[PDB]
Amino acid sequence: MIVSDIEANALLESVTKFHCGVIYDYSTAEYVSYRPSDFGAYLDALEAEVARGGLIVFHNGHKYDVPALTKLAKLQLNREFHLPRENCIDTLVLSRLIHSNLKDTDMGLLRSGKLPGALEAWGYRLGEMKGEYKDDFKRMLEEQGEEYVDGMEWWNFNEEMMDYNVQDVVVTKALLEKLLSDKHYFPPEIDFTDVGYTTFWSESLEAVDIEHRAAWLLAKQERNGFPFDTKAIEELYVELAARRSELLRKLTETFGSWYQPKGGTEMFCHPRTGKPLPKYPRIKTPKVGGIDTREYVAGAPYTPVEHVVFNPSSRDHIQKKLQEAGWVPTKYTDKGAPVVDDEVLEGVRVDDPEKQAAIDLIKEYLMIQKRIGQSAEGDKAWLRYVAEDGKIHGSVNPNGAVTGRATHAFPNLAQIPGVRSPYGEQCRAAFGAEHHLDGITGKPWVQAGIDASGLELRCLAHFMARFDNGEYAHEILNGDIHTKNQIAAELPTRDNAKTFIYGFLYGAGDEKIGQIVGAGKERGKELKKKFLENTPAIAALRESIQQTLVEKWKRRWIKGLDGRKVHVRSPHAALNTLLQSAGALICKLWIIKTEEMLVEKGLKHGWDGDFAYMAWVHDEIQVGCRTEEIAQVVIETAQEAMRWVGDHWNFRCLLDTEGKMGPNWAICH
Amino acid sequence: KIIHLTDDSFDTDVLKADGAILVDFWAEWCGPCKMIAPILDEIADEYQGKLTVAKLNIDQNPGTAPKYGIRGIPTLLLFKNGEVAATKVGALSKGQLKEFLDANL
DNA sequence: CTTTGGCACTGGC
DNA sequence: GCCAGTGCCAA
Ligand SMILES: Nc1ncnc2c1ncn2[C@H]1CC[C@@H](COP(=O)(O)OP(=O)(O)OP(=O)(O)O)O1
Ligand SMILES: [Mg+2]
Ligand SMILES: [Mg+2]
Ligand SMILES: [Mg+2]
Repeated sequence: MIVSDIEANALLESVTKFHCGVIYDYSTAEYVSYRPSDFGAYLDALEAEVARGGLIVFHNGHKYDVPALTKLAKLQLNREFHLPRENCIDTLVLSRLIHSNLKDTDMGLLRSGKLPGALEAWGYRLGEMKGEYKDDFKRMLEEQGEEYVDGMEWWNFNEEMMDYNVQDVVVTKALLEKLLSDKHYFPPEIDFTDVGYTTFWSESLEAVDIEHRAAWLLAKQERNGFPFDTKAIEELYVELAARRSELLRKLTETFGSWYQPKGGTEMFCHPRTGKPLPKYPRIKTPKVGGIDTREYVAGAPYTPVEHVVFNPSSRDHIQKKLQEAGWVPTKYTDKGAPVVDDEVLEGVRVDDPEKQAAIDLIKEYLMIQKRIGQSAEGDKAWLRYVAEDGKIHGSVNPNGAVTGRATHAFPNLAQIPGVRSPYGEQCRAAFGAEHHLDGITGKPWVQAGIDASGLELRCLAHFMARFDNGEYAHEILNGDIHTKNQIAAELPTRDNAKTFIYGFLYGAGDEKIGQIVGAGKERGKELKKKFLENTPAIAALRESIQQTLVEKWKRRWIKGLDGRKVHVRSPHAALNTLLQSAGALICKLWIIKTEEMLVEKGLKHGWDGDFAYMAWVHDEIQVGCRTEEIAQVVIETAQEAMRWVGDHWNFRCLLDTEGKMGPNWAICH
Repeated sequence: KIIHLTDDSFDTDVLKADGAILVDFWAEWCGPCKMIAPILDEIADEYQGKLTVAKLNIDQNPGTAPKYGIRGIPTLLLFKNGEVAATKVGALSKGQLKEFLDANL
């Protein structure tokens, strides 16, 4: 077993040079440095360890080092370098599994001071290394009179870089041992720094293997990227911008501008009394000035003001104008501010007909801005993230949520507007395999979308089996469960039924339920007891969960399907923890088993192959396929993998998937 | 004795009144504005004949002040033949106002 | 007491 | 530019 790390000239997307690398070998117990001209040697050392059936530990190597080495080996030495997945360990992946209850800076991509809770020390050091290095570099430059440019610290190799490389491995080794000392994931009788790869995976908790496989696969997905229709979005943007302008014109016509105090530095005191009137706007008493075409007069106080135009994106302005028209707020926040969300706006009533109608314009404006922000103007907008290859390469933290679910960002591809929401068709349609032309034939690729059916309700069935002998597990298979619930609850759409049942299942109050279905708290009661009485085992499961965890905590974690510890945050959110985690672990093993089966059939993963993962949205995968025949196999294979996962964990409820073939996300979901 | 302007009556009442008109742009929530107010009531009848005192609440009439670049209140604009002949910002004592007016009349 | 997440936009220092 | 307060987008 060896621990390693490299330093290169840029992020994976544009990296072109290997600066240096360091390797600590457990069998010799020594650190060996490899400078620019030692690149070939560095690679040989890694392949040698592979030849022994050994292991290579990297911190975030799955997403950076490994694929970067493959790329740099081709470019610099014209060598084929491909470390096998089974020989690699990733301390970042491991810490995200062990300390799943903590946040991290995603290797410095996130501002640490913004994250809640504490951060693991070793990992904190590692994620901050580049920023620390950058500081030492700038400092040393200013000390020698040179000016600092962008991020020149990465352009050329140097001994400061080499020292940081060495420090990475020392810290990474320490992190590793710390992680390997957790008896729950790694049995005490085995020295995991002294065994072959096959032993490492087979003797450790199943979760260790699953996370590393999920990370390897997801890193590949990121590299594949999601084909994006840039032109369609730029046109959607023009359309939205014009509608925004017209709405602004109409609104600034109905709700005129006004002045407010701004710039007051002095306190206003009553002339006669002299007592401070902190309520009155702050003023200014000009020092110089007299009766001299100057406008001010020394000692003659005035209130500095500013002119402000109505801004529809300002809940404050809105609240101000609506009350000025007779609106009396019914709900406020824990700051005094009156609630101004779509639900409240929808309920506002005023006399002036024009102002009343203006409320709809305001709701439309806020929505339009919501789309412009996500698609084009926001810092994380799609148009700002499209790459040269015409694809958006969203980032994915495979185990970023406490429940074992993954998190998505830059931009967050798991929050694209639904096809049934305003402008959702266009948004959704811009993400599609059809927008990728085959590297050989130039023909558009096809998309295969697969989604687990009634996932978390089936997880409920599973855990309720010991209480109801599988009745629910059986009845849930009688037609579509959500459509069946929609009818019983008399809801307008299947989506409404889904958000209803889950809200209910996870403790939504009577009022909250009412809101969800668009009614009152009394209607919320009806529904709550209606579905609760129709399946009393739900209460039994809840009681059992409670008795196990609470006594003050009797134990603050649930044992996941693969054996890991799943941190519980609240007794009231415990059932959600149990079911969301089960569902998350099922889907994770699922996407892994799916690709593994496609490859066993001979299919190749990549744009220069047969299929390519473009996105994973919790219990949904969207896969690009070179042909329709391949799309058909992906769909069929995804269903087999799911039944396999269900059998693998002796699940008490049958598991299913629904697949769709089409050119884009609008049609495949 | 004082002329209370509106956005719609401003043009004909001020810009065409051809004579001396002192306009006071104010707001109820302004301390200084509340200060020079009493002063204006007296200046009114005292200069009754050689000047006209007009007031415009900027909250009720939001369209006029911006055209004059108001930056603070109370703002005192002395118009002459539809044009600004002199301006002063802040709560001036009666003495200073009388000076400003006599000096500009 | 729905839960797990990302992210935009106003407004204060 | 940092941060609290709100509120919407998804699963
Ligand atoms: N509103 C919600 N609140 C809490 N958890 C939710 C909510 N919506 C979805 N989830 C969880 C439970 C189901 C899981 C996947 O979402 P999805 O929309 O695919 O539901 P599902 O799998 O039950 O439905 P379907 O059979 O239509 O695909 O995410
Ligand atoms: Mg590194
Ligand atoms: Mg589903
Ligand atoms: Mg889904």
